[PDB]
Amino acid sequence: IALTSKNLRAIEKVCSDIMKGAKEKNLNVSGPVRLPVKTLRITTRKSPCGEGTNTWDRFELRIYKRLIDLYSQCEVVTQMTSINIDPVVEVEVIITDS
Amino acid sequence: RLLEPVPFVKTNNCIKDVDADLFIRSYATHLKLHNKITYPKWCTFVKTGKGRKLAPLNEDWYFIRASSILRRLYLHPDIGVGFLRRQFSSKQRRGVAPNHTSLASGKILRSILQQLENLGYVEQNPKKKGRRLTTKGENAINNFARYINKKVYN
Amino acid sequence: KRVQTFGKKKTAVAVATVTNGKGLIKLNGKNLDLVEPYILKTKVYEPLWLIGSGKLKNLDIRIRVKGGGQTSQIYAIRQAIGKGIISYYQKYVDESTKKELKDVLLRYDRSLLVGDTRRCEPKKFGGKGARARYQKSY
Amino acid sequence: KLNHAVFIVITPSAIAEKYKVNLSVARAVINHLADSQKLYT
Amino acid sequence: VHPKKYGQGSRQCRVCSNKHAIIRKYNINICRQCFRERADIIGFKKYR
Amino acid sequence: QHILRILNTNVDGKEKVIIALTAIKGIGKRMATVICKQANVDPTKRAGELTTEEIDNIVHIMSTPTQFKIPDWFLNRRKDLKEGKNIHVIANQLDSYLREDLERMKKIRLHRGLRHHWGLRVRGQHTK
Amino acid sequence: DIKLFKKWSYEEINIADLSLVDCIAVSQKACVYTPHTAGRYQKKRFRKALCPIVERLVNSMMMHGRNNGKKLKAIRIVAYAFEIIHLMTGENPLQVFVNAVQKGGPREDSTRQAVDVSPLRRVNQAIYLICTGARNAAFRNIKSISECLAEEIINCANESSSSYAIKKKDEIERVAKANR
RNA sequence: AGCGGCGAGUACACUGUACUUGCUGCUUCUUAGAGGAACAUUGUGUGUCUAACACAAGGAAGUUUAAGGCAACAACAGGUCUGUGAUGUCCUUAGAUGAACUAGGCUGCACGCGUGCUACACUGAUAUAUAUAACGAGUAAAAUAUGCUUGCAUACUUUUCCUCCGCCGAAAGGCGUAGGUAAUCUUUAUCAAUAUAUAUCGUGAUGGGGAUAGAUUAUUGCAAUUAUUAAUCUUGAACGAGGAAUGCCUAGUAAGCAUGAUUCAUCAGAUUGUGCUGACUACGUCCCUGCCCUUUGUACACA
Repeated sequence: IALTSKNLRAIEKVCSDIMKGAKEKNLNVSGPVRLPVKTLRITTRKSPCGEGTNTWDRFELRIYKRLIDLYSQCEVVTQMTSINIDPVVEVEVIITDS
Repeated sequence: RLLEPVPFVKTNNCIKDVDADLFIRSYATHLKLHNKITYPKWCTFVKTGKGRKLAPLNEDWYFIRASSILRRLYLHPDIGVGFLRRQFSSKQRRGVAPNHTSLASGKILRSILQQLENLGYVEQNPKKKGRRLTTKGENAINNFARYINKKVYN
Repeated sequence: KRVQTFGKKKTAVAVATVTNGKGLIKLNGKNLDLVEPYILKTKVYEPLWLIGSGKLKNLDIRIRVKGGGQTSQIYAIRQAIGKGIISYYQKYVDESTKKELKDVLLRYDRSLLVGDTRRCEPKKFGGKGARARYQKSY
Repeated sequence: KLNHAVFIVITPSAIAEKYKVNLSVARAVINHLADSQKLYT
Repeated sequence: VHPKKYGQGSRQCRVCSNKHAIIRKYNINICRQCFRERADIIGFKKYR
Repeated sequence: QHILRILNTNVDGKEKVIIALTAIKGIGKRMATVICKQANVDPTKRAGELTTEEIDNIVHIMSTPTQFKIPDWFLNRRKDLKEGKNIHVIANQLDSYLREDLERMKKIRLHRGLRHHWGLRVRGQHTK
Repeated sequence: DIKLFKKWSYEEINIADLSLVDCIAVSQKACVYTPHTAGRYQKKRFRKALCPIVERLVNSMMMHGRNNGKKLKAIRIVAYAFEIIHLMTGENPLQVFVNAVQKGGPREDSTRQAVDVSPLRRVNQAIYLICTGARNAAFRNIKSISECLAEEIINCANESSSSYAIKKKDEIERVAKANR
C-alpha cells in the first residue's frame, strides 16, 4: 500500500488514519517508509517580448510518496481507504503474508 | 621510501592490502617473464583512445593495461566494456571548440578480456553478468599478493 | 562489544563500527594506508598519537568510506573514528580515561569531534560567475 | 638556445648547474654514478 | 502535403497553436508565454 | 656524432632519436611513429648515434608501405577516387602529389574550389 | 613532531623585524607537509595574515595566462625549489626564503608625498615582486622556473643586484628621492 | 536503504579479515514527516546609559548563520498588437495578405563592436592509475507474411527513452538481448576535469600551439550540395604575457576546470543549474561615476 501526492498535509492525515485503523484491526503491519523528497524544477524566461534585462525564474514541485504493508482483506482495506481518502491522493495495494 | 610505519594490525589476506600501483608493475613483470599472453601484434598501430592522439610510446602498454584490468576485476568484480571505457576515459581536444571527456577504444579492452578469458583468469556467467575471477585465479592472486607483500616487507 | 558511529562533514560521509578485537582497522576492502595521500594519512593518524596505539591494540574498528572528495573523506573518517572511540570509551572499556580523552581531543582542536557545515551555495543569475555576470557593453 | 650535452650532491638541478648539462642527461649521469621527483636519500 | 513525425513540424503549442518556444520538458507541450501564466494553476509555483 | 643532414632537416642531433624521424616529416607524429616501429629503432638512445643502415632501412620502409602491415585506413588520402589507391609520399613527393591534388580541383571548379580560389574558407571563416 | 614535506620542522626562525614573524604567522597551527591547505582568510582581517608565508607563495605563483589556478603544481614547484635550494646552499630553504622575504619588501612608497608601508602589505608586495621576477624569468630565460624562482629567492636573501624585486624596490625609492 | 546475527565457505592468523549464499534481533547510520535548537545568549567594554556597536566563550549556527523570492507610490508616450480566437481603427482576399508544395536566406564579407571558444608552455606538452561528488534525465510507429506485380492493399508482436551486457568494427558506429514509466536498470559500493606518483621531454615559434586543406568513413534526417554531425591520415598562422580605450568581481565564493538540463530527428562555441581545486588583497572611502537627504540660486518646467 503506497500513496503519492504533492502536498504533505494530505499524506500526513491519510497515513495517520491508516495506522490508526491498523492499530484498531490489530493486524500484521510493516513499518512506515519515509522516502527522500523528489523535486521537479524548471526555469523559464520572463518578459514575453525580446526587450529588457534577461530575467529568468525557477519553479519547484516536491512530490511526496510513502509505502506501508498490511495483512488484511483486499476488499476491506480498499473500502476503509476509499471511505476516508481525498481523490487527490493516489494509492496502490500490495498484500503480505508473513 | 614508499613504505610507512603501520600503526595498526594488518591482515594481508588478499591483494587489496598490497599497494595497487606496484602490484600491477610486479604482475606486468611476471607476465613478460612467463609470456602468458601475446602482445598482440594486431594492435601495435592503434591509439588507446580517440582523445589520446598520441602513441603510448612504451612498448609494454598492453601488459600495463592487462595488469590494470586484473586490478579492476579484483577491486570490483562486476565490470563491463562500458564501465571499463568510462574508467579509462580521458580528455579530447576539438581544436577551437572546448575540450570534452571521451571514452577509450573498445576493441583493445575486448581483446584484453578475451585473452584473459582464454588464460582462464576471468570467466563469464549469466548471474553476476560482469566479468568475475575464478576460484583458482582467486587463490593464485592471493598467493601472488602474499608473495609480493613478503618480497617488499622482508 | 560492538557500537556503530558516523562522521558527516563536507560532501563525504564516513561510518565506523568499533568492536572487540586485536587492532584490525579496515577502510572498505583497503586499509588506512592505501588511500594515496600520505599528507592526509597523518591527519587521520593524529588521534592515534593523541590517544594511544596500545589501547587500539585491543579494539577492532571497521570503517566504510563512500562518496565525496578525498579531503572530505579523510575529514569524515576522522570524525567517525573520533566519535566511535568516544562512544566505546563511554560504554565498554573505561570512562576515567575518557575524561582526559575529551580534554586532549578538544585541546588539539574542535575539528576532530564535529565537522563543518561549509558547503556550496546555489549559483546565482546574471552570468557564468556565482557573484559575477557577463561583461557589460555600452 | 640549447647547447648542453652529456659529455663533460647528486640531485638533478645541482648536477645540471655543476656540469652545464641538460636535466635528462644529468639524471642519466646521476643513475650511472649511484649504480617523478622523489625525496633525497 | 509533406507531413512527418519528425522535427519542429510534428508538434506545437496546445493553446497559441505556434511552433515557437515550445517546451517538451516532462511532455507539457506548451509555449513559454502561456506557461508563465498557467504555472500557478498547473502547480508550478516560483519558490527560489 | 651529431649534425647529420638529409633531404629534410635532422638537426635534432642533441634531441631524441625518435624525434630525429618524427620531425623530418609527418608532423602529425603518427605516420612517423608507424615508420619508426617498422624500423624497430629503440627510443632510449638519442639521435647522435644514428646509422646510415637505419636511414636506408627508412628509405626502404616508406617506399609504398601498402605491402607492409600498415592498415588501409591509416594511410593518407587512401581512396583519392581514381582507378587505384593513393598513399602518403613523404616530403617532396608529398608536396608534388598535393600539387596534383589541387590542380585536379580547378577543373572540378565547383562551389568549394571557386570559394577557396577567391579566398574564402571551405566551411566559412565568418569574418562577419 | 611536524615536519614540512616530512623534511623541515623549522624549529629555528630568524627574528626578522618582529613584525614579519606575525605577518607570516607560521607555527604549529600553520604547519603542514604540502601547500594548498584549507585555511580560511575571508571571515576576518587577521586570518589573512594567519595564512602561512609558504602558502601565500604557492597561491601567488600561479598567475601566468593558461597556468592560472594550478596550485597542485604550485605545490610541486615549491617542493622542487626547496629540494634544489637546500643543497645549492646549505641553509634551510624555508629560512633563507624567510630572509629573502624580509629584505625584499619596500618600506616607504611615494604614491601621492610618501607613505610608510604597513608590515602586511610590505610582505604582500615582497611576494608580489618575487612572483613577477619569477614570471619574467620563466620568460625567455632558457632555464626552468624551478631554478628561476630558486635563484630569485637566494638573490633576494643575499641582496644581489640581479634580483627583479630589489630592482623594483630601487625604482620605488628612486621615485621617492625624486619627489623628496 | 543501512546495521548486524548465522548457513557454507574461498586463502591468511591463532587459544577475525577481502570475496561470495539466503532469512530475519534493529533503524543513529542511505533518508525525511514534524519539532526543537540561535534570542546580542552569557559576562569584560564603547553609547545621551535609551536606540547603537566590540571582545571572549559554549555552540554546526553571533556580518539577520548565510544564498535564494515576493518590490510600495508615481512615471517612460520604454518593448511587445509577429504569443494568443487579448484587442479597437485602417487595409486585403482567387493573380489571397488563408493553407500546402519545389528550390532558395538570415551560415556570404573591406571592415566594427560585444557576447563567447582554443594558445603563447615547463607553475608545462606526454603515457600509466588509484581517491572521486551532486542537481540531474530517462519508454499514431517498425518489421513479417499473403495477394497482385523491389512497389501497392490487408492480418499479425511491439520498434518508436535511457540503456547494461556479449559480440563486429581503430574509431565513428552496427547487431541481439537483461532492466527500468524509474532511491530498483544506465548508476550510483559510484559517471567528468583540475589531480595523483612514476616515467619521454626539460622553454630550442620547440615536440608547445592549433587558424589551415584534401581524402574519407558511419550515424541523424526522404533530402547534409553550403564539406549538418562524426573517428582516421596528410595540413602548421598568430601567440614571447600584450595599443588608444574598456568590462566583471569580497567566501566553499574570484579564477581555472569540467559537467547536468533547455531548445533537439541531428547540431553548444548560447542560456540555466551542479560540483572539484578552494587564491594575491577590506571590517573601510567619496577621488571619478551614479544615486539619496538638507540648504541655496535660477530667466529651466517636454524641466
